[PDB]
Amino acid sequence: PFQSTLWLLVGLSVHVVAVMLYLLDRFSPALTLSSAMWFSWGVLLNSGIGEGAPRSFSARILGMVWAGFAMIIVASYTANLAAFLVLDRPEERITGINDPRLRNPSDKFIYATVKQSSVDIYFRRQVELSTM
Amino acid sequence: ELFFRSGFGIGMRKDSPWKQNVSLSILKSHENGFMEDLDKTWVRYQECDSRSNAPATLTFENMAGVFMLVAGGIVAGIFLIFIEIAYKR
Amino acid sequence: KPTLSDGTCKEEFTVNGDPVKKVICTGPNDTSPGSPRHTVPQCCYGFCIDLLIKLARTMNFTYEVHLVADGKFGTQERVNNSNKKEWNGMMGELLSGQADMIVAPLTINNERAQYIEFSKPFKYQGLTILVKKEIPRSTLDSFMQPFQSTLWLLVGLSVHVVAVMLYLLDRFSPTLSSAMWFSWGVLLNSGIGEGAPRSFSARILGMVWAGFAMIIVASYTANLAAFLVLDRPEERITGINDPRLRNPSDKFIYATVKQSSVDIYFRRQVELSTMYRHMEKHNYESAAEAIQAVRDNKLHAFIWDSAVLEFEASQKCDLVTTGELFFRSGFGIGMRKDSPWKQNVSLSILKSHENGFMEDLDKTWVRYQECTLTFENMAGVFMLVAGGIVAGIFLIFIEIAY
Amino acid sequence: GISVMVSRSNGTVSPSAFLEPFSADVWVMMFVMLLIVSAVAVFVFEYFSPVPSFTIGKAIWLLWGLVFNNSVPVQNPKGTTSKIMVSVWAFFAVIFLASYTANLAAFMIQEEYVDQVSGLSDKKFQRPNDFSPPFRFGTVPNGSTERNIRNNYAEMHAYMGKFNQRGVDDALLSLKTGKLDAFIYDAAVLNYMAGRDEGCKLVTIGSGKVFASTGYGIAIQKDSGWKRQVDLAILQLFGDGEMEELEALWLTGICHNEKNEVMSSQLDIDNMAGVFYMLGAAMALSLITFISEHL
Amino acid sequence: CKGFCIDILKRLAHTIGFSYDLYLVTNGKHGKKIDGVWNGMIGEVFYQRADMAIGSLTINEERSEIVDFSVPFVETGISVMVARSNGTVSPSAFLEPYSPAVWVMMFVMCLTVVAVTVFIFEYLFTIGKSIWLLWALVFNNSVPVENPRGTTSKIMVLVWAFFAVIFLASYTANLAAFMIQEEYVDTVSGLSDRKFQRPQEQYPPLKFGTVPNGSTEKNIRSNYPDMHSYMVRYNQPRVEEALTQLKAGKLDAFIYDAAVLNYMARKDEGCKLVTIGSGKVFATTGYGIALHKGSRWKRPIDLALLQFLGDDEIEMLERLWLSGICHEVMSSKLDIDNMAGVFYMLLVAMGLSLLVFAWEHLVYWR
Ligand SMILES: *[C@@H]1O[C@H](CO)[C@@H](O[C@@H]2O[C@H](CO)[C@@H](O)[C@H](O)[C@H]2NC(C)=O)[C@H](O)[C@H]1NC(C)=O
Ligand SMILES: *[C@@H]1O[C@H](CO)[C@@H](O)[C@H](O)[C@H]1NC(C)=O
Ligand SMILES: *[C@@H]1O[C@H](CO)[C@@H](O)[C@H](O)[C@H]1NC(C)=O
Ligand SMILES: *[C@@H]1O[C@H](CO)[C@@H](O)[C@H](O)[C@H]1NC(C)=O
Ligand SMILES: *[C@@H]1O[C@H](CO)[C@@H](O)[C@H](O)[C@H]1NC(C)=O
Ligand SMILES: N[C@@H](CCC(=O)O)C(=O)O
Ligand SMILES: N[C@@H](CCC(=O)O)C(=O)O
Repeated sequence: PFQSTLWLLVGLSVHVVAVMLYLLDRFSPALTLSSAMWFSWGVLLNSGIGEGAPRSFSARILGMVWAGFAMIIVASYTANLAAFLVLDRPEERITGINDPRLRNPSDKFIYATVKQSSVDIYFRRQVELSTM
Repeated sequence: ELFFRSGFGIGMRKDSPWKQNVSLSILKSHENGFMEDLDKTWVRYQECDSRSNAPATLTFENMAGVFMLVAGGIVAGIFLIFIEIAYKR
Repeated sequence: KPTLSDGTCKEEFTVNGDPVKKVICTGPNDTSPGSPRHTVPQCCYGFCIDLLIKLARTMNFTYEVHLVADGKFGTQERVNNSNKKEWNGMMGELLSGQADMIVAPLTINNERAQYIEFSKPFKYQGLTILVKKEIPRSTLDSFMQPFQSTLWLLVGLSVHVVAVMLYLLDRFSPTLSSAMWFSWGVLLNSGIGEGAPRSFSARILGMVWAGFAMIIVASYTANLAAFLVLDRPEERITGINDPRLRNPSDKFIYATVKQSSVDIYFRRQVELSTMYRHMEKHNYESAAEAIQAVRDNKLHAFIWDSAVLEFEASQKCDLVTTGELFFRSGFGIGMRKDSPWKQNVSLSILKSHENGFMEDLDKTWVRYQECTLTFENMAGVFMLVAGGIVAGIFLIFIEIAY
Repeated sequence: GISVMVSRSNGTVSPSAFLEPFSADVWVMMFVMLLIVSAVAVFVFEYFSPVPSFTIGKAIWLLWGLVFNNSVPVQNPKGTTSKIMVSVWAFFAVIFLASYTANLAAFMIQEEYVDQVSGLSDKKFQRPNDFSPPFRFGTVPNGSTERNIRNNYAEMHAYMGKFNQRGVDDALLSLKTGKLDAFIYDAAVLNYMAGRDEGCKLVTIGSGKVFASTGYGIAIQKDSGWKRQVDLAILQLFGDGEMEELEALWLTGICHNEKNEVMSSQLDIDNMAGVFYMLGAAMALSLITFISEHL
Repeated sequence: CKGFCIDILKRLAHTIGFSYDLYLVTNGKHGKKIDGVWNGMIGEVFYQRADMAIGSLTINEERSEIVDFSVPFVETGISVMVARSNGTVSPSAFLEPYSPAVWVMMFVMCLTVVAVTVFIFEYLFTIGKSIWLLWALVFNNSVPVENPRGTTSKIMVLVWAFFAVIFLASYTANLAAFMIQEEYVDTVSGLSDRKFQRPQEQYPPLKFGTVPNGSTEKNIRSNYPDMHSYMVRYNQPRVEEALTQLKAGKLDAFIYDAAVLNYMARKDEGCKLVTIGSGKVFATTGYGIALHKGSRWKRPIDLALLQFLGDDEIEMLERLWLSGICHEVMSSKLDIDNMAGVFYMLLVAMGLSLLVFAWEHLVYWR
């Protein structure tokens, strides 16, 4: 459903968002660097591991928008997978005797019948179909 | 779609004494269910289905990477154990 | 448009900033609709007038524009005495000496080509049908479409019955508040409550109960994601040869404009005699009256020029066009057979086609206007929040008193 | 021939519509994979690492609560290598659940409906006095389609006496009202009425099925001299293709009753019956284990 | 010899009455000026070596000054045909399947409820711990959150929990409906695009060309001299030979008359060739039959051609000859470009966070 270049960017974006969560909270008037990493993965993968949470108000608002980016990416995944299962249908078939490929035949298309039968008589008395 | 509709028929020579009773046995056989019974035994036994839209069910062969992912990670943590204890040692 | 009290037309400007060009039109105020009327100067401007000023500068002549008296396009009618046939309308004034040229949309026909000489068409077009859009969108007023009222009657009963059992098995094994909060937590997926199935019997029922909640949500999404796609209340006429047109059903009323070229087209063919006589008693007098009838649902179809019906569709935005073009004949400037301007007019139209001049007249006067869930279809999901607040407040007073 | 008309409004929902996605393998063989990871984590990953007690019972509960969306209280283990294994399993739950929803939407876009009857030999027609409030059907008397039934199915001809319309136009009205459920008539007219009905609310049983194939004809006087010349004229029109044009001019309809794509559906108790009975097995599954838990 | 034009010729001779003898011309094609003489179906009529020149002839101004044409019976202009590209969707579909009013009203409900659930906790929990909880249920419970300890405060979040499921479940349903049926986004406009007028000002040099010695080249030379000099290096001697260049990936656009490109775009295997504009035509000039400038047959022919259009005889000839198959949506992977819309949502939040960080830091100093 997702191109291989997009998946590597999602994984790389987890570390970049998580790395400055520790910086943002610590400098402003405490969560360890390793404790912040479990927070980002837990939100994206919906797992229930870890307990570290942001403390600073500025740190909250970043770890709060990230929880909206996690739902969109999952929701878009299941909507596209519903497009590789219902949209696999081409359309190319012969439609009756009025199909253009029969009125004006080409050398690449070959059609025939059984010699000395009723279909031969049908194709003789009609002068419009004198080309096939 | 059908573009020349003309049925079958038993062919007989002109001035044939049987030309009337042959054409009256066929009409009766239609209304007695006899010719809707020969169709059942000789022409209408289904053997292979058709394509009603595109219904797809998922089997094990369809899901290989998903199940091998967890099976491919159960051994990844074993190597992690031999280095996690190395931190204390 | 009417002129000002002083006498001159209002000065308007285009979006870019180029002033429009207007002339003085001297026509009847109301084309005498049952009452006599005089002629009053007016203001004229549009596609064809903008084209007329281009020919005057190129071919170096002078003009004066006056509207048609009766207001029709042109057809051949028989005089009551004998079978003397004479034209009427804009086509009958050219032959009578009251006009030297016709700069207006005139379909190039065969009946009128025997009496006047047209020019190379300055716009290629065809005929098409106009209908009125119906059922603007799916209602979806109630969010309970996938699950009828019977489902919610016992789904809410299921959480209570499974809750009381969860209090039974664990208690009598080697309370109500703990069991009730846990049962509702799984169904709505809310991280509340601390009650856990310590006993073995309470675990096996809880694990199965978690499966039930996931199935209900999954079915809800699939139904809503499939009902939207399979939504097609087909009502299109699909142009001509539709069974509802060739064989009228006495409830489908369709007509066109009197005189014009559609009447000529339908009368010549003998296989269309069964449908021409139906609309012969419903034909209107002007295109503007037929458009208004469609909006008011007094008419169901309208057969007219594609170049005009495809401009009202993008402006009204309430009625849409449907079908396929079935009569290809462009417009043309009409002149008498003895006029000496025929060749120069036709040579001054081919040049404007290839100079890009007739693309400015299309961008300026034709192609400029183009008219989810939203607030509607989910008003029901909003009142429950307010209803929950109002209902909860009353119980809080009892809670305080308790 | 002979055909049967119905209302198409009731239809027939498809029960057990939730177990079609996946199969009996991916469901059953997922449990053993669940039991392997849980057993390995508790006895190896957690036991032989530093950093009250994390038994198997709480571990299986945790891994069971992630496949069915995180909804139940759980307890998380300690140690670095234990959380890595749990996190990976959470990435398997997202893929498993997301594909289930997407696949289910595919089956409910391309669903198929079945008729309530199969033909003129169904038990509803042959023996109507053994069911729920009886089936309603009837036909216009004084015709060929009533003479054929009166000779072959005389048992149900007596029951058809009460329901006897007096016109094809009137009978189509009672179908939309509810006064009768089936209409038995000739197949050359019922096909036209169904194809020239707004809203597509009338369909023919069997998608254009006949039961006594006898065409039309001209009733010349017996032993006439014009019969041979008329027959050769009719057979000439078929060769020139002048019969299909007449059908296109007169016998053309607009409703696409041939297409079986049902315009959406609403889930009801009968439609959503398997899910509740899935819980039905668990009603007594724990109760049976209640008695055996004492010993 | 047979075809669409020949069937017109037979009817005219039948309905009017005269005898003809067709013969192919060998000097040139369609007519051209070599500064003094004309070669082709125009020069023969000009030099009185014939009477009419039926076929595929375009009405022009330069030609109509020496010969007189007739009423056009087939429309024709200029169009551009390019290979079909990958299915392109709107990147803004991450937030599109909703309304601004829905999200404008989204936070007005929360702001009232967070105050109610906190104020009611006073009777028997900061505001910061209330927004962190009620908002979290909307995007599924995946973040640690504080919980109340009142037998009625738990009731209010149950109502909010019910609304959370409806919003999320409906959002993933509309997205599927939008990604199942849609329309392809076009790539280039007509001859007025920037890639044609000044092609040497972009890093990728667009490749286009046309068959010389015609009317669709005299149009370009006398209107866009800058484009004409660039097309000299890219020329093709036949229509079918030029089509293989698009198949082989050499060229990028082919400029030719509309009446032929449309036929080639329909009669195709797989239908991977499309015309820019979904049937866009520039410099609309139909076909016609050349005459002798005094041929005296002009009036009977014009009244004969206009009679066919009164009936539907010309329409039948179009269905018999000019008709093809595969006159749609594509299952395309998301890729970065289509999903780039939602990544900008996070970029603003990262920038916004720093400004709030500076606000708290500076006010604490004073
Ligand atoms: C149509 O155009 C032609 C050519 O532009 C006009 O013919 C010229 O008229 C001028 C007027 O004095 C003469 O000096 C030229 O000798 C004419 N011939 C040419 C080749 O230029 C013609 O007059 C125009 N038609 C009308 C009705 O004015
Ligand atoms: C056909 O049937 C009639 C009466 O049953 C009989 O008289 C006649 O002989 C039959 N035809 C032949 C060819 O036997
Ligand atoms: C155009 O008309 C003017 C107005 O009378 C007159 O000088 C002459 O006919 C033309 N002028 C030219 C051709 O310069
Ligand atoms: C059918 O025949 C009966 C008896 O002859 C008669 O009373 C009735 O009017 C006829 N028509 C219908 C429609 O029942
Ligand atoms: C175009 O005309 C020139 C004139 O000399 C000729 O050399 C060239 O081959 C022609 N190209 C064609 C017919 O494609
Ligand atoms: N098709 C039938 C109509 C009468 C009936 O069905 O009863 C007939 O002509 O005999
Ligand atoms: N077929 C058109 C166009 C030819 C071309 O584009 O070269 C003509 O005869 O002029």
